[PDB]
Amino acid sequence: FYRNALTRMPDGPVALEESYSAVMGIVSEVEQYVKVWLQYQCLWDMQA
Amino acid sequence: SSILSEVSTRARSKLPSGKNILVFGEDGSGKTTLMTKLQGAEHGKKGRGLEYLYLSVHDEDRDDHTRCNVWILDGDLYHKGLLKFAVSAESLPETLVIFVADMSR
Amino acid sequence: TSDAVTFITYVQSLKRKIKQFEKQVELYRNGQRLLEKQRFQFPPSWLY
Repeated sequence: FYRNALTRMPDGPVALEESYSAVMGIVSEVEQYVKVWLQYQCLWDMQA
Repeated sequence: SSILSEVSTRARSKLPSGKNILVFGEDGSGKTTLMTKLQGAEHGKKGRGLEYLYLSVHDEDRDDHTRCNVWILDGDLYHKGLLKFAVSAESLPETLVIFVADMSR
Repeated sequence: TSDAVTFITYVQSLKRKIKQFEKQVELYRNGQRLLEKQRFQFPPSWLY
């Protein structure tokens, strides 16, 4: 079964890469949104 | 102000996270088979382009589980640009490179 | 020779406590690792 269309790309790997790019964007923002929010856990680590 | 912030600032310690592993193997050199065997799955998915898996690592001493990043790269030089996608300057000092070499050929 | 035998009987007394301190070390390895997985803020004064 045909697995070569990526090299048969009319526009070169760019259309693939930009796709991956969206990925690395989304998740990155996601972890950012997580990070500061996750920071709140520090409250437990510091006893009264 | 702050105070709450500054006492929060004194976080005690940390566990390693965010490591990364790269690879090459010729197309269908069982590289996907090996990588999927490392975390125990019998097989993943054989596809085209850069693939992505796990390494769940557990330490009983720290009682910690962590996910180590795995970027298995397919063959062919046509995807070389994805390596520009698959490494950053900050990612470089945390990257372990495995290779694949099957003795079939 | 009195000094030497004093040192010798002192270390012989130490010989007994050797094993007790060894098991103390083991149980504190236990307790410390537990406290780590109990995630307590080990003080700045905490001796590692």
